Amino acid sequence: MLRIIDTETCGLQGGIVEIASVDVIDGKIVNPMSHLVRPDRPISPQAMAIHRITEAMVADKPWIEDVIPHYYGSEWYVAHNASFDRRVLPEMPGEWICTMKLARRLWPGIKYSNMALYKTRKLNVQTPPGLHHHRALYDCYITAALLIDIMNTSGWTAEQMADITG
Amino acid sequence: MLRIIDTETCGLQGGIVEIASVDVIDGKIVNPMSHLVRPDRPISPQAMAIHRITEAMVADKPWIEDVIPHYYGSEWYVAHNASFDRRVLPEMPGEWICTMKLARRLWPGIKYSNMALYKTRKLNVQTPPGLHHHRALYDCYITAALLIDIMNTSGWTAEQMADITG
DNA sequence: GTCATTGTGGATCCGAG
DNA sequence: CGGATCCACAATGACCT
Ligand code: NA
Ligand code: NA
Ligand code: NA
Ligand code: NA
Repeated sequence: MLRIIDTETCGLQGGIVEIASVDVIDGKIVNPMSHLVRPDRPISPQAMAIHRITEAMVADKPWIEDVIPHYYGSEWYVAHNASFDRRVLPEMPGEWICTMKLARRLWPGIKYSNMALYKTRKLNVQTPPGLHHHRALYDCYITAALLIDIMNTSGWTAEQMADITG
Repeated sequence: MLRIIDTETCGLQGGIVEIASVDVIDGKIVNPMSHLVRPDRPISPQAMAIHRITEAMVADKPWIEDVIPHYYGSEWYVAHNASFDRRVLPEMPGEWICTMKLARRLWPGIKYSNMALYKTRKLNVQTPPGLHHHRALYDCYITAALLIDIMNTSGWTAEQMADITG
């Protein structure tokens, strides 16, 4: 089981306004989870233009510390550019896999943003209702679909993928 | 017809103690020739350990200029590291070909001494008894074998081989 | 001195919100 | 920011006796 994680933030230095995950088990996506989160700092307008989470949407929400333990319980955490989520999140109990590194290694010279990959790989995942690109749970479904594609294409195991991730 | 030339010397600066040649015609080695030569300087102990030619062996022999015209009569002069032989010999009336440059171009990262190439390429020619490796005529057979093998592998013409050489 | 191989500083572009 | 990826180069060595 691989747990795909995504985090929307106040900006590139961090502060968490949303987190979400799905699990990939036997080529299927299951066990969706998301929380809006009260950040440790103001949301920047540049970040707010991307994820469209306003201060009022998160004003009364739990802190990241309060919410992060619900995401414990996996050996493998997967993120698109996992470097980023690993930095901005509290320490996680597992090992990280980066689908960005994987994509670049599997298709040399491919464009390697999350949505560019999804578009070029012609993926089709059923996304959850009432969300959009750059809402955490939505992007989890994109990245999970990407990870499933990577695994079928390559035949890489969780271990090989962690090794490639470095 | 290509003429393989080898020289034994007093050391890396020159001084000629032996010269030898064979011709390669239609993939056959013919017309062996060799002269012991009186050098224009002392034979270094380092050189003597390689070729085993002594002062007493060369004391009454002709100078290199006396002997060198016997090796006229070819359009092509082949040597392994031809730069060396060209530097230490008087001027020759043809174009030079280096089997060492050719081998490195053909088989990069291979060890590229005369006898390493001969071994790695699994070559076998009739060699002349009475001599040993590092006598001039002996090493001529080794180099001629290498040349023939370079020619079959590569399909390069004499002119092309001379162009690669410089 | 040539040349395949090894190494490096630097410039540049990239992902993540 | 934390990385890749080229790129313009220098250094290494073998090679020849
Ligand atoms: Na993300
Ligand atoms: Na996202
Ligand atoms: Na020689
Ligand atoms: Na020799």
